[PDB]
Amino acid sequence: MEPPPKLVLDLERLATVPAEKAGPLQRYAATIQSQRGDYNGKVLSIRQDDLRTLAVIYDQSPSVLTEQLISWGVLDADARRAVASHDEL
Repeated sequence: MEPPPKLVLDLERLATVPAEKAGPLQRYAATIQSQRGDYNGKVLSIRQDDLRTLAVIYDQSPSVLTEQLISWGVLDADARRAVASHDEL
């Protein structure tokens, strides 16, 4: 039983990302944090399955959505090994 990585999104990195795509997420994160209490500030950690929620919000395919966060540097590509349940088939 190995601990699967959580998706840690850097909120400050996200603040440096243009509002076109960052805005909705900056709002999402702020709302989650404020209602939880917040002791994260810089980094928000969500679930792999919880990431699919964001795909709906921006109306993006999960695959492309995952690559977005990685591309912006808000998430690491190291997380991809958790998204993939099994390599190949």
